[PDB]
Amino acid sequence: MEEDIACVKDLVSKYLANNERLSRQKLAFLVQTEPRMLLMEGLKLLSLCIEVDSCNANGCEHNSEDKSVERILHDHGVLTPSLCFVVPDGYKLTGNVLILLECFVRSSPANFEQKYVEDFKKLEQLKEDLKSVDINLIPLIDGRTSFYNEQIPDWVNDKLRDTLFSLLKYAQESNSLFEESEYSRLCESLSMTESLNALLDNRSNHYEEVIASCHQGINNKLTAHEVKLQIEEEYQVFRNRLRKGEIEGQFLKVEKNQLLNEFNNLYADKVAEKDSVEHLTHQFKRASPILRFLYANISECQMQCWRSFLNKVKSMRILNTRRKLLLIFDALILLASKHDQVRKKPLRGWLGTCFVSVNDRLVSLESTKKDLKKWVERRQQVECPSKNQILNSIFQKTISKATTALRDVGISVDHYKIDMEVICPDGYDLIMDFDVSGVTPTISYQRSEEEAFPYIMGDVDLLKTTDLERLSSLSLALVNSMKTSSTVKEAYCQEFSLGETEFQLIYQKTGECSKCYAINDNRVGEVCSFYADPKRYFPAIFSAEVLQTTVSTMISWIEDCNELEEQLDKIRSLTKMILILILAHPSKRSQKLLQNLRYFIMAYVSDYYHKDLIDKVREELITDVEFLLYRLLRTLMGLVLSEDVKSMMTNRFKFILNISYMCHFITKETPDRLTDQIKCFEKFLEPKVKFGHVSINPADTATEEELDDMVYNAKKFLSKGGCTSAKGPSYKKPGVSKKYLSLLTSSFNNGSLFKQESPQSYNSVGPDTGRLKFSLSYKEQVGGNRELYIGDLRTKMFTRLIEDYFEALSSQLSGSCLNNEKEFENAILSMKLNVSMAHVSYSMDHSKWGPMMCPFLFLTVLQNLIFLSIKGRDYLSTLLMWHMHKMVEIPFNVVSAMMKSFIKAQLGTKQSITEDFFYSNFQIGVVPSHISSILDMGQGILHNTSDFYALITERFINYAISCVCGGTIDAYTSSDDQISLFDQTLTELLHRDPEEFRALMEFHYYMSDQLNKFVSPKSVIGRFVAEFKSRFFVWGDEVPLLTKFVAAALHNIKCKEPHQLAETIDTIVDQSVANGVPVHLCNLIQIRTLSLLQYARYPIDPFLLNCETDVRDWVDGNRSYRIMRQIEGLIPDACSKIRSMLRRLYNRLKTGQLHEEFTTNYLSSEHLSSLKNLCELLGVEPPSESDLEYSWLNLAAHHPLRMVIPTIVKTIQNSSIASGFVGLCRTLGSKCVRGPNKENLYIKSIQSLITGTQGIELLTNSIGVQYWRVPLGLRNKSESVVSYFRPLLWDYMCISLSTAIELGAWVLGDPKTTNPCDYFPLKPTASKLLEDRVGLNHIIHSLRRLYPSVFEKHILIKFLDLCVALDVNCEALSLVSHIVKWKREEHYIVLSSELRFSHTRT
Amino acid sequence: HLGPQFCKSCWAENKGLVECNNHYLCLNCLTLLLGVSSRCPICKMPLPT
RNA sequence: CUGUGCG
Ligand SMILES: [Mn+2]
Ligand SMILES: [Zn+2]
Ligand SMILES: [Zn+2]
Repeated sequence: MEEDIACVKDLVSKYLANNERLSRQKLAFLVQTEPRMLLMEGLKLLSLCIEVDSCNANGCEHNSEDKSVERILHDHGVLTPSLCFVVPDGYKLTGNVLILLECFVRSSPANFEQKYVEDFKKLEQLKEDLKSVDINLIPLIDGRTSFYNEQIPDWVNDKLRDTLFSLLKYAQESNSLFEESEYSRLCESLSMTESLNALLDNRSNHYEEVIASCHQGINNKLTAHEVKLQIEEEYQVFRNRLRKGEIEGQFLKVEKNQLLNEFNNLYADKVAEKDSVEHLTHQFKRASPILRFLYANISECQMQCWRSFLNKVKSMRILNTRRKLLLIFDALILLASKHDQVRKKPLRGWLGTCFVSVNDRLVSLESTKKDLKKWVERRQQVECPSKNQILNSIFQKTISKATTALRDVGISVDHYKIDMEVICPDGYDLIMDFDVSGVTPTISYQRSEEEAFPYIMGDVDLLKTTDLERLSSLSLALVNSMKTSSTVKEAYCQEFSLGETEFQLIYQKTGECSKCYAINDNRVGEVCSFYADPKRYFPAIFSAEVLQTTVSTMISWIEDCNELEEQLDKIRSLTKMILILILAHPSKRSQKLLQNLRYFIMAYVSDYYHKDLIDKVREELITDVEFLLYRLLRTLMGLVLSEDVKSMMTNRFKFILNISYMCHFITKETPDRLTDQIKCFEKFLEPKVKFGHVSINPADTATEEELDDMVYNAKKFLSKGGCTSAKGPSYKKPGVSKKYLSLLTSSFNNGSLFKQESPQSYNSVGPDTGRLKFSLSYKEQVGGNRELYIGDLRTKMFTRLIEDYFEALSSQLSGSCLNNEKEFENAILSMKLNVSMAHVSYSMDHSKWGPMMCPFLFLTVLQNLIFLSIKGRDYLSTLLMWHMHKMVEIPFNVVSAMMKSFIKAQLGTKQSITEDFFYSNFQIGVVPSHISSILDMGQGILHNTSDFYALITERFINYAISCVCGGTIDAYTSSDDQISLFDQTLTELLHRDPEEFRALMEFHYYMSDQLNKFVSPKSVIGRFVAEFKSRFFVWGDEVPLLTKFVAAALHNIKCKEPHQLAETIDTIVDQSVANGVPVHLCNLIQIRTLSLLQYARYPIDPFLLNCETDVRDWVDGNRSYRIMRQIEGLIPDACSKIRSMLRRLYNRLKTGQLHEEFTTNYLSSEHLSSLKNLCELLGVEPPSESDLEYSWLNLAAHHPLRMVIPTIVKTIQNSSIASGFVGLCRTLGSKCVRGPNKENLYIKSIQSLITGTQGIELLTNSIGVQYWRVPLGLRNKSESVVSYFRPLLWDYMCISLSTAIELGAWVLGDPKTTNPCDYFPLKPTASKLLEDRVGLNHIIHSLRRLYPSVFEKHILIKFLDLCVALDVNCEALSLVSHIVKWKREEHYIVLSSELRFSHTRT
Repeated sequence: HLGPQFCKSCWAENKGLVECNNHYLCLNCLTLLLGVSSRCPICKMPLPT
């Protein structure tokens, strides 16, 4: 028995590291003889090794005396009140800065994350407690997934673990101590652990009761003939009660005249009648302040240089006199303005008794003069300076300090063109004699009628881009207002020079919240005033041409109509008015109205629509501008969809569908988060209060009354009285009938449809730790926000088990396409085939798929299936049972707003349902904190099981329709929306018997309602157009949906590294070109992105974006190919030679002499030499000295930009939009580039160091590609700024070679350059060498074979070694990113005319 | 038999239809589309007359 | 302990 003890003592005596505290614990360990205490002391030794390793790795003092936070605060003399008692692992004191360390080890990921989040929570609580006593603390957590350390070797530690396990083979320790619970916990902590059925199953009678509830009344073992008989008799009864009138019909035949007359009569009580386009243009150009500003007919710089210079040195805090420093800055800017105005220049940064000082704030001249006089007087009270020498001296002092602060960072102050002569000896007098006497700037909240406007409201024709230009300037002014710091007139001000004038957007409030802006002008004072939200005016910031071009394309779609030619100009005016209205007034209601327009036009070109379609399309409009948008939409539909058009309905339908998808131009964010959160809670709760199960405070240890209510509601959910009842079916009511559920399960069974933290025990409610507590959040969408049920890691694993089970079940079938791309492509092909043959297509959406579904419904449909080949299914059943008894945390903001409203109502009005709920709960004392209910399928947490249920139910419903009529119905679902493709028989039935067809569709609706499949009013039964997964098909072709992609491109601008931003925009533009968007509009989108980057003063590189593409580089070209085309356009001479040598190399590599084995080594030497070496090895003429010095400024040469070593080893490790642009402009303006000495500097310093060289030239091609030609004489000579430069020909060769390896050898060929309604669905023809199975393919083997150290740190023959070699050393792009980070695009639907204007190459 | 028997520009006409190179049009549509150009706005080829 | 960048 003691043999293993003695041997392991020998091993831990020989292999242990030499330490002094470890020796003390050792001498305390070797003296004991009891085996249990040996186990305890061994685990203590391991824990102490872990602790001291963490402490010496983090540089903190080890806390071995179990000293809590109060002890550390008392040993230093800081008296604190009763706070939380927390004992950390280590503490580090540096003045008022404490560093706290807590370490732990966990084997399971769920327990690891549980301990991580509880440690995070307690650390934040301790931080909040320590800020109340004014002590700064920083958290640190050390969670170790393994038991390794740096004192005992690995294999001897494993032997120690094995001998401890072998000493647990005995039973004396088991009956002496270590009770079953603690023994199991210890054995699991020592073990190395998809179902985990080794749980203490103590499911009470409640499980069996709920299971019996899923069985009683349901047969699930009927015959394939008996089910058909029941379905036929039920259809007979339903059709009888429908022809009588006892069952209301839901589907109306589409009358285009009546549909338009119903749409025009929308908001009849608030909109007068039909309006002409002329009256609309009249009321539009003067509708709202932002729209009055547009169409208004409104007709060096020493002050600006000084203002910029002082704005640069205001953040470095050159003096601890914030107010006095601001005063000195105002005085300097006044001096600069006077020196500017005396020479020749007019007032530029002036507005009248108010000037734009540093920190973009308006400062009044009178207050400035008064404060400066007071300051200089007080300084003269102490003592001679004649009231002017003191000011001159203090100005010299501050300017010297600022120049020294700009010198050590390398700004080279002479870069600002300061011209420091404004500091005159008579500075104080020159300031005191300053008198402008201009117009007073104000804001004027709650302004008056348009007649109080300074300029002429409305002169700009809606054919020029001047309105879009003004909108862009104003939007950029708002987004720049978003970034004011507001330290300490008080109003701040941004400036946007439009034409011959410089307007100023004034605002007093700071931050990205919705505030009140005032557009002012120096010549007329305040021009406009409007309460706007700045974080919503992004998508028009620089898209002055993008929007004009998308409007032009949408108009050219219907231009050759020969019946709109008399109204084409009016249609163009209406389109541009709608666009400028949704861009100058981004409101959620306008977005919802445009989505409802989408649904309306989808139901307009069909045969049958839902009777409640117009009820869903009509959404409440406020602000009198959304009514203007509705009137514009009504007029546009009256012109495009007039009675007398009847020509190219496809083009007009596509045009109006894009007019509807214009809603994406409005940002998908929330206007105010509290109201939309309350709305999401309403959407989540109202079905529950309408059903009758709203049990609050679930009381995790479930009470008998709660379970009784749960099973009663489970039995109520299965009643769903069908058409055989007295009153009839109650549509849109949550619940599934026993009859139809039994029919579904029976037809599926026979071959007719398919033919201290770990949980120890678990019951019918939860695993003894939590009944799946979820948190309710809202997800930003364009029309209306979606729900999100976010759960902890354990609930995540349980839902993942359920979803994997049901995803396997669905994959065993072949109907559903939600996470199966092959099935989605088959669905798209079948949809094209069914639409091209003009077969009836039923585009169904299911209203309230989340709130009305039920985990109990899935449990019941599971308990009744057989699944002929019990463990595995019992675990799935108890998981769904847990999902039934699920808690959802009401958001604290929602409950806080409800409590505030309750207080306001009890102290101080047709309250809503949720309001009455909260009030009735508050009046009895209970606060609603969690809402346990049965009628809630999580929006996403049960996506796979919901998809499987939708699949089997739609299969059963189509089988029923086919057995009762005689026509097959293909179905393809996405768990929320589906499409049913009817065969020739049902189409001929509609053509010959519309009443029987509408009766069949009413039976389909009623049968879907007999399950939890309420068919939404957005559903459309049309034999021409078909919608599925936001894919619209007209006649076998596809709707481009141009505006959707254009808005997605103008919106997605993140605050990440600029090259990643460029990659993202390039992928979006690739999708845009793929679906419908022409090449010119995408070139303009890329130019807009480059302009966004140029505004951040970023040195645009050739490896950013190609804005001269010709629809040849998107269809069959990677991003590397587009950048190569750009570089070819840059240097048309050297790139020719490089392409020649690369063609010869590819020829000699693919089918020639072995070169790949040593090319990997050749790509690691100096590029300048290797170029000529390769050209001589191949015999081709090498590039000349002039055509080889071309280089590009790579800011991320030594280290990447710190947007607050190769990069490929980092991409495999896997706020708002306007705030993203603000952060991008702030980071690219601050110290973002890193140096070789691990020091940060500004980009301005790098431009200065470049200008501090006589070699570089800075020659841009046409749009600022900004490629340099630094000579070879100074190339990396004495560690100059040239280290940031990277040779351009070397990178071009790398990119061209990698592209040749990717997509054919035609790329090396010399480029021989050679009605907007035709498309060509072609494919990306490319014999790729990067098979799509490359997720973790042999690339990792090559990484480990060439970079072993890089394979160890930050990590964890085939023609692929070159692909990994051409990016680890040739740091230009990733060159492998569309296979592991992005995804490739196929089936390019591009314009055929733009294919003939393309370039070609051998 | 080339696809369905409808006026590709109307979506409504099913009687008295003329045949294009690969689909059908209506008489009203044929007289209305011949006023802009001879090329078919659908299949991009001259319309028969 | 922050950006001054649209004619
Ligand atoms: Mn759909
Ligand atoms: Zn026609
Ligand atoms: Zn044709």
